[PDB]
Amino acid sequence: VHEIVLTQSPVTLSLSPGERATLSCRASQSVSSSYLAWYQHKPGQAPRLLISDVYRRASGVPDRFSGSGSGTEFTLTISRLEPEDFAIYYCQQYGSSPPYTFGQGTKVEIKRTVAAPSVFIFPPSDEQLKSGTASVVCLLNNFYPREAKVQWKVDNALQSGNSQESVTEQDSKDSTYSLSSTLTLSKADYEKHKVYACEVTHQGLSSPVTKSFNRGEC
Amino acid sequence: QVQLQQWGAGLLKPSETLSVTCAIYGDSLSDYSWKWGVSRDDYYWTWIRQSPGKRLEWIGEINRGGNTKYNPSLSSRVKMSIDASKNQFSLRMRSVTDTDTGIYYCARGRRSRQWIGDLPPGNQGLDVWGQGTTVIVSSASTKGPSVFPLAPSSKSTSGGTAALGCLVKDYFPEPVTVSWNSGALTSGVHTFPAVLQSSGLYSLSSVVTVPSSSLGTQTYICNVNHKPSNTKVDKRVEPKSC
Repeated sequence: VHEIVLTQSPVTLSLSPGERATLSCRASQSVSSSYLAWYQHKPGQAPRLLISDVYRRASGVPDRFSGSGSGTEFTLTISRLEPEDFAIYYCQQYGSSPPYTFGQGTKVEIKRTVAAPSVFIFPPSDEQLKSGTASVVCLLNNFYPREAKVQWKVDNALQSGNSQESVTEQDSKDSTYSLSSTLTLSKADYEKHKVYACEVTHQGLSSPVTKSFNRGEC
Repeated sequence: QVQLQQWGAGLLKPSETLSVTCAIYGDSLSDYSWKWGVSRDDYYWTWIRQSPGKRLEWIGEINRGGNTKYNPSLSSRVKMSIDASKNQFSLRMRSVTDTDTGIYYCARGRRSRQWIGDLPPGNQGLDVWGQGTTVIVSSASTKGPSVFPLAPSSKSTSGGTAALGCLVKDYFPEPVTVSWNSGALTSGVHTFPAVLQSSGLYSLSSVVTVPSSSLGTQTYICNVNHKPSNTKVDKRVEPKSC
C-alpha cells in the first residue's frame, strides 16, 4: 500500500482542433520528475509513449506535446490540437518504486454544437417471444453532448434493474454520439402489461421526449 | 525499429492457468555486445493489462538475466519466463477468475543510468508496446448469438427516414462482426459496444437508417459473424405496424 496513486483531471476535456489542451495528473506523494511518463491511447490501437524521463519527448512525438510538473502535480500540454490527437491520455510513475501505477485516464473530445437525438423504439419480435423473452429497444441517434437520460416506463411506472445502455464512440463525421437501451422481460412479465414507453431527457430537448407503444398494436 | 507481436487469444474457465507469450523483433536478447546506447540488461520486458471499466495495471516485468518483479496484488499467482533462443518472453497467471478478463499488453520498459554516447529517447517509460491480446475468463460455454429483427415501424420513422436493426443477443465470447447487405450498405450504420449481462453472455445492437419509401422496394439483411462459435447468421428485417 506504499504505492503512489495518480489521479487525472478532467475526466473528459471537450475542445476543438487548433485549441490548447492541458491535462493534470496529481500524485498522492511527491514523485521525482525523472519518473513521470505520459501515454496516448486510441481504442483498438496500442498505447504510445509521449513524454518520459525529465519531460523529454519520446520517438516520433511532435513538438506540440510538452510536459511540466512540480513533483506532486504534473501537466501534459498540447499547444494546438490536430484531429489525430483526440484520444485517451494516461500518466504513470515508472522508475521510482514498483508497482508502476497509472492514472484513470483523460478523454479528449471534439466540442461541437448541441444536437438533439432522434428517438426511435423497436418492439419485440415473434422470434424472441417464441423463446420466452421480450426485449424492447430504444435508440437515440446522433446527439451532443453525451449526457442523456433514458428511462423506461411500463404502464406509467418507472423501471429499474432490467435495462442496459450502450453508447458508441464519437463519430468521425459529425462528431455525435448514439445510444441504445434494451429493456428485457420474460414473456409472462411482458404480456402482463400493455403500454411500453421510452422517455428521453437531453440538453437539446426543451421538454423530455416520449416514444411509446401498446403491446396490442404489434 | 523494435516491434513486439502477441499471438493467440484467451478463453478460460475460472481456476485455470493463463499463458501468454510475446515475441520481439528488431533486437536480440542473446546479444551481449554493448558498443552504443544502453545495455540490453537495462531493458525490462513488461506485462500490463486493462479491464473494460478500469485503469491500466502493471502486471510485472522480467529482465534479460531472469530477475523478475511482480505487482503485489498479482505476485502470488504470477510467473514470468524469458528465453533468448526465440527472443520471447511469457506470462503464466494461475487461479484466474472473472476479474482477470481484459486486454493484455507486452511492453519494453527502459531504466538506464549509464549509456555509451547517446541515451535514446524513451528512458524511464514503456516505449514499445504490443497490440494487445484479448483474454476472457468465464464459466459460460461458447455460444453463438440469437439475431432478432428490430423491425421498422411508424414508431421508428422520422421524415421519410426509418430506423431498422438487429439485436445480437446472448452470445459468448466477444467479438462479433455485423455487416448490412453483405457490406453493400455502410452509410448511416451504428453498431454498439456489447454489454455483458448478469447471465455471463453478451448482447449488442446494430442499427441503420434508410429511406422510408425504400422499405417496400429494398430487402435489408444483417450479417452477424461470431468466429469463436463458427457461426454466420443472415437475418432479414421485415417492416411491421405498431
